[PDB]
Amino acid sequence: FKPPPRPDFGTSGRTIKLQANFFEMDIPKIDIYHYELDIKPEKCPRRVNREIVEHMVQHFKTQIFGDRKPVFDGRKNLYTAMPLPIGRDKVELEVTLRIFKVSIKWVSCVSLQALHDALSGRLVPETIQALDVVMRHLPSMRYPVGRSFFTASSNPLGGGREVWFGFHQSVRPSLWKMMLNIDVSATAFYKAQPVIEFVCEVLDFKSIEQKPLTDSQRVKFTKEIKGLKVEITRKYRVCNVTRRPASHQYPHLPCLQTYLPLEVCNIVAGQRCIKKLTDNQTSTMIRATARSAPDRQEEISKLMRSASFNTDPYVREFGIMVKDEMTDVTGRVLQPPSILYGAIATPVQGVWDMRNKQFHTGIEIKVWAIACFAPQRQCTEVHLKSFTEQLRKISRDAGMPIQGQPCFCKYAQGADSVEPMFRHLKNTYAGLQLVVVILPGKTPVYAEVKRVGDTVLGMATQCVQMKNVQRTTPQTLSNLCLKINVKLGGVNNILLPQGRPPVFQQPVIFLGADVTHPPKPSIAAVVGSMDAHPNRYCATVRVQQHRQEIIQDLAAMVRELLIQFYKSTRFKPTRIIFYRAGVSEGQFQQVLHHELLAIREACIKLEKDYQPGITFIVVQHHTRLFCTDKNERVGKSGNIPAGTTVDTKITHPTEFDFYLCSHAGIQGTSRPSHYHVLWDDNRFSSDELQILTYQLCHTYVRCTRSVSIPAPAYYAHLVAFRARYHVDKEHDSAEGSHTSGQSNGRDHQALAKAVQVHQDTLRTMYFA
RNA sequence: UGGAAGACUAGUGAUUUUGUU
RNA sequence: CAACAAAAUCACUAGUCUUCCA
Ligand SMILES: [Mg+2]
Repeated sequence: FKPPPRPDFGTSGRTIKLQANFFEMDIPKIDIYHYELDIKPEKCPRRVNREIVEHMVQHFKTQIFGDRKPVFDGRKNLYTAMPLPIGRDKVELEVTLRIFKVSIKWVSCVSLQALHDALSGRLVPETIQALDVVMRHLPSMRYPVGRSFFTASSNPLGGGREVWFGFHQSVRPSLWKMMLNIDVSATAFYKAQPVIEFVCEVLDFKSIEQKPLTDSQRVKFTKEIKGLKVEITRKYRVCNVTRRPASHQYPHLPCLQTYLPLEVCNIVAGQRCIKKLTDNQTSTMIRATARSAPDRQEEISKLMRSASFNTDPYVREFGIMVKDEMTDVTGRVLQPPSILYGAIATPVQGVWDMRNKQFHTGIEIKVWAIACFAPQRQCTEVHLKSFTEQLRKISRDAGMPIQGQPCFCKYAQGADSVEPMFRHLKNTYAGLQLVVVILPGKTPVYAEVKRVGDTVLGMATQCVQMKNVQRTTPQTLSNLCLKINVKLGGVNNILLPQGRPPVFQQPVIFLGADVTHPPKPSIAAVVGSMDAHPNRYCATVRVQQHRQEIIQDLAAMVRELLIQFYKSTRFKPTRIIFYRAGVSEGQFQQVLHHELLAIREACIKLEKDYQPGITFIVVQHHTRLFCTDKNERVGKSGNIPAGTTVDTKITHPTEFDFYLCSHAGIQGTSRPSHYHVLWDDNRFSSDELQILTYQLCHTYVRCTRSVSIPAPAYYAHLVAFRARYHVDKEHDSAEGSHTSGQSNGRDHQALAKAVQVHQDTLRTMYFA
């Protein structure tokens, strides 16, 4: 039903001063008059319409507009701080800049007093849209493309191109009052200048002084220059650039198309590079624009102050004022869970290592095989011997002792060759635990391998690149053994028992789920814990409707996971925690209605009188956050430290939600995960639930580092990814076609039974 | 397919306005 | 008050490039 109110703002963790790129407000309570306008010819651009409106205000200033500074959305909506005399008869005018006709009609008055009332009641709308239209009308003229301010910055990229900068804007509500926000997002420009400069810089001869050019020198300038307007050093447009020079079509060089020389013509300035560029030009701007988090905060702080909207009367007509400094917040660092190995590790900065640490319950690998598909000359038997030696060494060091040589090794080619050999393997060796596979590149047979590995034969198929075999390193094989161990039913590590909050002091199951869509089936996966720590997650998966977000068959999946938990522990979980990734903000009211009830239904199916406490959470932008203290800047990227939580001055004013930056920022500016708590029967405090959501980011087995979202969610994502790798035989066959519309039901049932993982594989974390 | 993460291109959904019902 | 089409914003999802990790 209704999502719960915020129980409290929390107290646990460190204290850090933090800065969000939002901006404070003044928001006067005046009523802005809003009118509707019709402009002919309607096909003209919005910027041309705004220019026509300005020209009409200037031309008809005597009796119609006066000194007013109206703001126009571009097509229909116009706004003013004072009423116009046009109310409410037919008003039409003409403008000549190239001749246009316009009309004006008054609409209504958007009251900011209603905005103030909604800010402290009526739990807020025409008001926000009108404010968004008003707040960036004039600056958008400085950008026709875009609706944001620009700076007239110079920086030659290549082939006659340059870079000019500008930042995009937004306005969102928050506690007390609204908040404007700015984020730097720039573009690129094709250079405009005299054609002599094009011959010098772009053609790049020995000097200005040449001849009918070859392909490369021509394409350096002739191909790039197409698309720009030109004038006399007479407005014209470039429609073609000919390989044949002006003499055959400095006329002896390649010319532009009517034709123009290269000595008395200047390209028109102010034209942004509209066209999408070649692959080589994608990194030409990153050569001079690769920047980190401080090189976004500093740039925003410089440019917003350089704009200085408060100083100009032309935007102070409405009286709206925005503070220069960006928003200040207080953040808290959640403590990390100590990870216990069969050795206690602290996830320091969201990273820990397997140095002198072994798995909690290792698996003794006795009978194991290798199925190589790389070329024999490129991957010889000595390479396989070296890979075997390093794999055995790393597995021995990790508490998963691989014993002796592999019992089987054969070279093979073709995708269909995996199925017989593996069958023969399980026919010729009993107790075959591990089945290593070697594949070069993105070959399709990998999918076939997993289609033999998990679905039908039930063997722990592990795959590795040819380059990794040729270039084995300790880290690669360590991370590979980390998933080989859980593929064989082992347990890598467990959360420390005493370091967990009271939610863990009773039997509890931590469900998680995710859904992935095609680039036909939409795969929804649900994972559930199987022990009290937990580390071992059983997985269920269902193909469902195209692009559907709702997990249609969640009740049966939760029933299966609860049955497995009861059989594994002979106890019923008194609490249920259900994470849910992949949900859009517009669907929460539906999701909270549906999936929660289904979970309850599963409990009703497990036992008549069974009633645990369910917690329903959803995990998810432009809401960048940066440090304020110089000492708190971490690493090369300078991102906020891992585990920081923010739940004040930028989040929802009433509902329970919080931003959490669980993962460390390798590059750029990290996007914190926004956890919106949609339901809480257990009535967790902010501290306990935030600590739980942060600690479940460290039960992830595929690597020893903190992940962005909790392990129950990304495990469902991995299960869906593996199920995608698991049966579309229309593409596999030479041809595929049938009566679509009903036969896709047959394909759906086929996918359902194909993704039904084998029993030997069902009881272990194959999805690693 | 050793693992994690942030820049561009494209699909689904929620909302304000406009046109139709 | 709801659906379809257009503009804008927002959130997810997918692809192409790109950075780091013993
Ligand atoms: Mg996902």
